[PDB]
Amino acid sequence: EVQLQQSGPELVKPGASVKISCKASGYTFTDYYMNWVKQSHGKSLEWIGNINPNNGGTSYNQKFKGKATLTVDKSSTTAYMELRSLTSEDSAVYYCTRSPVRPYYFDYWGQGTTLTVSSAKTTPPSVYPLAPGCGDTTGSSVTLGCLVKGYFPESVTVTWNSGSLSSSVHTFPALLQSGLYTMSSSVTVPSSTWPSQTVTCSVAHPASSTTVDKKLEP
Amino acid sequence: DIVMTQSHKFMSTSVGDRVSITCKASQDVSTAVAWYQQKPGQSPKLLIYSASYRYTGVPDRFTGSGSGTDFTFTISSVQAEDLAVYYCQQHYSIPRTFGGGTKLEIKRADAAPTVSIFPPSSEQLTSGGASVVCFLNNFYPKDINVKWKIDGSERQNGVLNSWTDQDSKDSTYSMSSTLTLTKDEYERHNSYTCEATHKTSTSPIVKSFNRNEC
Amino acid sequence: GSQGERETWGKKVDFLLSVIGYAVDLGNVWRFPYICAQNGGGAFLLPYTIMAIFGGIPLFYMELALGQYHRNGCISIWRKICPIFKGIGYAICIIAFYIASYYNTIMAWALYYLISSFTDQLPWTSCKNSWNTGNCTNYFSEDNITWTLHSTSPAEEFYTRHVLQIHRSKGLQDLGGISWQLALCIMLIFTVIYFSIWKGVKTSGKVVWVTATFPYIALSVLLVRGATLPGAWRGVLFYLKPNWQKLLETGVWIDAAAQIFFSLGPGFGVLLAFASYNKFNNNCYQDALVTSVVNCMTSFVSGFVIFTVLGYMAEMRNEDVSEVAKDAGPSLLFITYAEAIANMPASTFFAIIFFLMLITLGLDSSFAGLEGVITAVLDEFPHVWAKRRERFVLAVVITCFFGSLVTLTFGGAYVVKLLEEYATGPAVLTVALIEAVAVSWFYGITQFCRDVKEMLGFSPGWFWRICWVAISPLFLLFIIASFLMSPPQLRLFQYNYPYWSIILGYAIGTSSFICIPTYIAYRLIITPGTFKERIIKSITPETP
Ligand SMILES: CC(C)CCC[C@@H](C)[C@H]1CC[C@H]2[C@@H]3CC=C4C[C@@H](O)CC[C@]4(C)[C@H]3CC[C@]12C
Ligand SMILES: COCCCC/C(=N\OCCN)c1ccc(C(F)(F)F)cc1
Ligand SMILES: *[C@@H]1O[C@H](CO)[C@@H](O)[C@H](O)[C@H]1NC(C)=O
Ligand SMILES: *[C@@H]1O[C@H](CO)[C@@H](O)[C@H](O)[C@H]1NC(C)=O
Ligand SMILES: [Cl-]
Ligand code: NA
Ligand code: NA
Repeated sequence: EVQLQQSGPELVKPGASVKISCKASGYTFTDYYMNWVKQSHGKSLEWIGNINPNNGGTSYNQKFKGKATLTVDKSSTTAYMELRSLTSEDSAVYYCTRSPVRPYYFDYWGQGTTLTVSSAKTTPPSVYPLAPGCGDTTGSSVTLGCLVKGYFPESVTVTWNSGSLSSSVHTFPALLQSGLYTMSSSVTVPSSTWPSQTVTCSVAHPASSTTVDKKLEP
Repeated sequence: DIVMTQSHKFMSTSVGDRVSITCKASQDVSTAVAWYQQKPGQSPKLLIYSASYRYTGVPDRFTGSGSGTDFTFTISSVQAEDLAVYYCQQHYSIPRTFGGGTKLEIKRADAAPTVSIFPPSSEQLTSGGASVVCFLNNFYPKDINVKWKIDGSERQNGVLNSWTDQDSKDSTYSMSSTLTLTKDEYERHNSYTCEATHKTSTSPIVKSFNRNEC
Repeated sequence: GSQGERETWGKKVDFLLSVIGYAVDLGNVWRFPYICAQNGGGAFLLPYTIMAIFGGIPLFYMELALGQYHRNGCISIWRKICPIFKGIGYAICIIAFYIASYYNTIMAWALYYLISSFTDQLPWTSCKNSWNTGNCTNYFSEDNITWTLHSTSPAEEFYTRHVLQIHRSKGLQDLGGISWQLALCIMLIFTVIYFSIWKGVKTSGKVVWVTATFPYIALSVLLVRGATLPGAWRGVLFYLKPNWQKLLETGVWIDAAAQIFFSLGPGFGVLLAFASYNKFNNNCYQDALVTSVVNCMTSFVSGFVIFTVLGYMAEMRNEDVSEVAKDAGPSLLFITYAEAIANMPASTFFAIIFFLMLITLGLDSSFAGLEGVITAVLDEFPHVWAKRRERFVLAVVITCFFGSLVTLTFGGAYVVKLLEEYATGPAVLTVALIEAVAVSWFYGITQFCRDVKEMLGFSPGWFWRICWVAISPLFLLFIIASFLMSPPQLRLFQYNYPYWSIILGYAIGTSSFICIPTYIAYRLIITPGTFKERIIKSITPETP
């Protein structure tokens, strides 16, 4: 129904600018206010400002006056928010959310946009398989896993066999060190599908656009 | 402006308990309070609007009350999928502000951490590194000790503990202890061992493997 | 022989309420509460009095003294002070005509709103009418509603699409034609003002008894009504909440100065004409003092009359009275306040007294507005005029009707804004400055204090001499300079005025005072001899 598709993650150097999009569908676009909410890592929501789609009637927050610039395009029903003079504080997840005039609630939100403001080079992730040893006791379930080492920024996706099956996958949060992230994933699958069939972990890095696929081998 | 104050940053409850989150505002609000739900890894979801009214597509178990400055969001029957961070927001005066957020953690019985040790793969030995991995899956609560043993000696350098968020099905935490080492040092030691100390049992779970081609 | 001396007023109270009635109008009711709420709240009370004590009161009293002492019109008084400045007397006249082109049409609206309030069911409550669109959403309707960018309320629909009919014009470019309803209404108004002026100061002095006393009664009823309404404290809080950080901004001082100038209204020839008809030994000091202080107090209680009801309206909706009082115009009374009245018991009553209050708020000021011009013209062309007063008064009322046809159009509100902000304002401030300068720096402030010493029996204090000499001309100069340095960008009813609107406003503004420089050049060009002898016989009053 009502869908708000924002742009992907953005890695931009400090001092530059970045534009985030917001494609709306499923409702009369000229009927609702378009908003932008900034959410910092581990922080609360922060209303940036709204914009009237009929004429571009912007209304910013005093904390974001001169920080964010909201625009709108009626020809394609798409909203935009641009951020200039980027610092470490701007590295956060930004949302664009629909809202009526009264009562002013945010009924539908976008998926968010992970913004990373840093001068660090986009490092491709090193995908190393984490296979159980050959001397372990194969019980009713074996625990497999894959390792991702050295990448930037926090834009990575570790999938397992095109999402089938994934009823026991544990993904561990990435840890940042010496400017590079490092994370790991595991999956508990029964002993009646391994190593008979093909179980392959896929590691995608949208920031560096690098997709390395590694198959687990005992 | 308006300051929405949530005193309790964290609240513990169990599956099936009655849980209520409070929201304190700066000035009088009448009935202009909205309650949003943000599941870990998802976008915020609107649940309550105008103090008490529920939005379309929200189960009946989510309620709202309050009239003035202090408001309360109440859940009668907590489900496993109700695990999320809850926010309150005023919608009368410009600008619209939000609360600090109350991460609702679920309390349950203790669970034994399944410990699994893993030898460095050949692709990493090819690159010129070797990392022994110790996974601790499905336990409760979050408090758990992880001790490393390369060859019986308590290893402390190069250990990284990563705790995941609570689960939304059975409410069990999971963590990963990573021991990152070089290839030259890996090909000079054979049987690695990681042990975990939890409150379910006094004896730490000990896992070991051999480098000599397992 | 023949005429000789002029007539005089019937009673002290008549002139005391005539000047109060002219001073008190719509702006006291709604302009003062809005500008007071959004510019520091209660702290706006501080510069409003300062701009009064130093700017408003000296011009008001100095104008009332010159008028009650010399007993001449707005034109002939300059022949006896500074002949070259006789054009001033003409400028104001032209100014009045512009004001009268719209200020009455406004009253017409109230009148059309008043005659439509005799129905048991008020038109702006339901949406099942012949003028509402599909966006019309009203109350006593299913709860849970949520307002949309295109949704409108029956009150907003009623003002926008029925009485004003502003949707039938595309802006200043295309606004024709004329609505016959508001033409008949404004004709009725020009008739109720006709029989109150045609006889002279006698009828405008008998009608003032009602026009000046009714608004306080209506304001009292609306006050004790709105004070009893639940949640009315929010509007009072937003009305009186001190925001001392606003006082640091140089804008609120200019707002207070302008507000107290137009509210006091010196420099218009009204106080001159009203003061002309009075006793020579009558006191002038106490009169001016009392009248202004009432004009402010009346504004002060009117603030509560508005903000109790708007506070109730913010309580029924969801707070931040700034949200419900965003629009600063007739919509605050005809839409916001009207929609709030419609949701109260005995709505017919509070509507009749509300619109009737508006009409009586306007009437006293249009009475005086005309009184000054009529007195001026009859005194400048005597015995060529005064042959009958009814003839001239009729020619003025009719002229204003034909002059209001531009305002009676579908796009009349656009013309109202343009004339009220870009034309009349800067010109009245200008001519007030010119008058204040001529009386203070040409005729001599010392001789003025001696004339007051002759009339009232005592010379004015040093506080007033020092105010007329320096404080008042700088008081007007500040407002004029502030406006000319940054004219406000005009917007009305989701319609931004074209960029050339200021040129039209300035065009209308400049065509008003072409007479003072062309008349200075005219009289300066007519008197023979050297320029020093012409300006010496032109600055010094006539010898005999
Ligand atoms: C009363 C008299 C003396 C004022 C005349 C001044 C003239 C120059 C002013 C007054 C009104 C103005 C016009 C108002 C309307 C329009 C229509 C617009 O599409 C182009 C600008 C234009 C054409 C303006 C041009 C300048 C203008 C013609
Ligand atoms: C520019 O508009 C402001 C008018 C100020 C004088 C006035 N009314 O204000 C009353 C003071 N509180 C006024 C001026 C002219 C007329 C006229 F009758 F001439 F139209 C009516 C009222
Ligand atoms: C209020 O309005 C929405 C329409 O957007 C409707 O779907 C909803 O069911 C209504 N009621 C409540 C209690 O939210
Ligand atoms: C409601 O208003 C919008 C613009 O304000 C207009 O486009 C629409 O046609 C209107 N609806 C109806 C039913 O007329
Ligand atoms: Cl006032
Ligand atoms: Na006044
Ligand atoms: Na009046």
